[PDB]
Amino acid sequence: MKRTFQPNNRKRSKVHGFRSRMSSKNGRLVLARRRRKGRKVLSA
Amino acid sequence: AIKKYKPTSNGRRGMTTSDFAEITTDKPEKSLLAPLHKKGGRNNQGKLTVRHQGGGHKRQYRVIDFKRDKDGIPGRVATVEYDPNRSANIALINYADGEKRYILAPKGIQVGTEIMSGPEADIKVGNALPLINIPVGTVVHNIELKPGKGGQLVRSAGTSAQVLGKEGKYVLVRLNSGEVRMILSACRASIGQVGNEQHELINIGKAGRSRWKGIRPTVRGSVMNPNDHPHGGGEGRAPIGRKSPMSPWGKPTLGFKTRKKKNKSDKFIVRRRKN
RNA sequence: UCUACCCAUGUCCAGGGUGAAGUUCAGGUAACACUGAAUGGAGGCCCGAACCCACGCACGUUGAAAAGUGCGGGGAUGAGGU
RNA sequence: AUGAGUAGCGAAAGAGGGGUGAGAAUCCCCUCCACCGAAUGCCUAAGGUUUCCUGAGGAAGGCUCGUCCGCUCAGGGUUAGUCGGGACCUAAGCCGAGGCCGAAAGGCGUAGGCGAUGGACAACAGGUUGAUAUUCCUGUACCACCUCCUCACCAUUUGAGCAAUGGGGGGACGCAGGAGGAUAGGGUAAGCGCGGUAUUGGAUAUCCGCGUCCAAGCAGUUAGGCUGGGAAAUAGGCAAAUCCGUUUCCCAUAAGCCUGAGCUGUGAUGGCGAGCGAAAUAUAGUAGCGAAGUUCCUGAUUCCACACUGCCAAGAAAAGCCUCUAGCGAGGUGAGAGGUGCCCGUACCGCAAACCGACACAGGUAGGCGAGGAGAGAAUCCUAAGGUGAUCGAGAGAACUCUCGUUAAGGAACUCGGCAAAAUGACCCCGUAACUUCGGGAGAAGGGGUGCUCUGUUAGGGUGCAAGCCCGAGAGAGCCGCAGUGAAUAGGCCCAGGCGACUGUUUAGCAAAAACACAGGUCUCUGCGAAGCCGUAAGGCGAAGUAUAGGGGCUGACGCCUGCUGUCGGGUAAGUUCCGACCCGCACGAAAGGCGCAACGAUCUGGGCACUGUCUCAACGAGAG
Repeated sequence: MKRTFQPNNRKRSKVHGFRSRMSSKNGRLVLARRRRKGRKVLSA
Repeated sequence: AIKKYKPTSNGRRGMTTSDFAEITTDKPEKSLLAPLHKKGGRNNQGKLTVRHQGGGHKRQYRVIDFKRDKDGIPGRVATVEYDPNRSANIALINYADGEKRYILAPKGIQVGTEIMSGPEADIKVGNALPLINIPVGTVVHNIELKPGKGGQLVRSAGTSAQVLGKEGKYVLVRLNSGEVRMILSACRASIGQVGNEQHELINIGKAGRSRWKGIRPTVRGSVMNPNDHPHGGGEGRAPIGRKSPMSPWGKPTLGFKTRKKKNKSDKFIVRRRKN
């Protein structure tokens, strides 16, 4: 009975990381939106 | 050169195979092998464009010479081997200097025979002669573009063509299919027919063997529902929209021509067989 | 990061079997037949654990569990599992 | 608030004597008893993050209690030239200077890089703390670099060194099968230490325990492979080449070459070892002391080693580490002394109460070891080394529900339907039908014997001077139970018909069937270098394919053929299933019929034998609520 979440640090950083989000313009838009609201944790 | 298996068990029942009674070796030349990976029928975008293609055994590519450029220097046949990426068999020629190349094996070649490519080369068989030979003779491996590109037509097991008349800078030649075309006389070809003519008569036997060669199952377009294929998708009623299945991409495919008009190549064709 | 298909690179499958074949060696027939031996023994073969499925019944159903357990069942060198 | 002091308290064996304490069914110690053992044992991934060690605690959390804890508060604990990763190499894929397309944003791509799940690569034995150890300590080693100051032979094109840019090799590679060799491991006979027994009897063929050892550096070895060497000459390998190919001779026909599991000495006057067991250390047990340490049988799922043989599906990638050629351009070999020869991880749990499931949840989680008896076996039952007592209890033995054990006489009379349960099942011997596509059907169907003693260390073999093991057949005799595979694990068979070969979907979680798809084959139609397909294009797939690729309909396979509602009978004491005749039609240049052989078919429909608590019709007993 496999559940849907299986942890892995490499995949997490490669998909949702900061250095990944800073590649397209849409990722930079996401970062700007997070900064405007005031979140403590930007990206992952 | 065909071996029939005993009906020991279902699956092996009816399976016919070759005897490979022409291959005199079992190892390739480590200097003419090159890597080759599978593709699954996927584009540079990563999407499926060609269906029923994926899987199989691994394979290494052997570099073949379809240009027969070495002219004058003689060479001798050394071995006839097996190539997994083609229908015919290949031959290793040891040139006088010591170059070593692979050539499409002509029908009836044997170790020892000394080959010769060039405008002054003799007829015999395997000899690559430019388009200046007799107005008859089984010819194979022909270059459409002026010499330099390499043979493109008549290159598979059992295939054979014939030279007819010569029209100024062109040569009338009948193609395997049955069509006749004018080929720039500047081009070159070889002499003889491609071998292993028993390739057209082998029963695969079981689904497994087909999968080993890289072919995936095919689902009838009729059974798939109308979203995926034009017409189909029934459970308990008489055929739903069926009896006119059409191609899966919404285009006619029965007695429908495809040769594009304004071909700009309708000046060199003369007869019409399979267009 | 679940699941569908594809690409590159690794790994797993206790034991047993009437016994298939091609093939070869001898007797044997002009040779096919027919005897022995080897061939072991290839095969989407057979019985069967690990492993993978999910066919029947019963229980559970404000459950131990938002899809399970118990007892039987199918595949098990391959169009295999991971 | 009500329901209500009601339902539940989440698989499992404990009992007593001490202890401590304000307080003990639940915490510590002891002794008996019980459970797992191809794991509930050990080592170690991913993931977790301090959960690890010691001293205090009794607010909250532990489905009860608690003096206890993976909980709370304070202190501590992780040591590398050799282990894993980086100052090494590349795969799929990704990024991409110039560049090509595109209203913009952007898409693609060359040179060049990044990227292990793979390739290269120098260390082993023993000891120690409350918490780390190929890292600390003690012994013996190896690898790359330098000459601080050295030392001995040996210095300039009188060539030392030199690689690519060349070439070899790797990296070199698939699947299956069966010999051989050798070890890891498992059990005897000498030997060494203990004991001579209060229940009848044992000084004895009596009982208990023990019986070794590294890497290196020495020597010599099974086996394996070569394609055999030697001399000349070169239209090839961007220049070069003595290197590699190629050719011509000469001799072979045994030399030579290169790889090796393992064994014998030396590492070792070393260190391990049954058991003796100091003080008091804090009375532990350590300090400390320490005997013999051999021969014989049986051995791989490990190593030689993808080494050998066969097969077609043709098999591995790739590059570097390595040798060797020349283009380039002076010191090399062996000792002594060094650099200390950098960075990151190192605690603890990893079949689980520390990970994923909202929980201290009967679920899920790559890999390496994985003993004995009986046994073909990693099956089954009982046990080694080792681990555990699984966190609510007392007592009564009502109805009822669930999980189990028996049952008089009948057996399918039950029911939509033998659903469910019962019966068979292990070896060895004899025998084995119609029908076939000749392989099958076939463990068809059906009958017989197994325990224990003596001839008997049987004949023989292997095993090996022998001894010690087996496969030990095969016999004879003779004893005794109701019972001989005495427990646990292991096919119920037999007749007639439709539909479809092994496989996949199931409709992950109401359908796994004739459902349904697939499939080897058949047929038709388009493509001569392409047709198709994806994109606005650029760019690709087809394909480093050349009558091979698309698309359609068919489809076991293989055949033949060939296109390509009666009513009656016959079954049951009382009949759908099948008949042979009635057909009513035929539709069918394909399309039908007639073709079950096999299926390993969890398929649908009829009928027999055995067996039974399914029932006539219920009765006791065991455990949980």
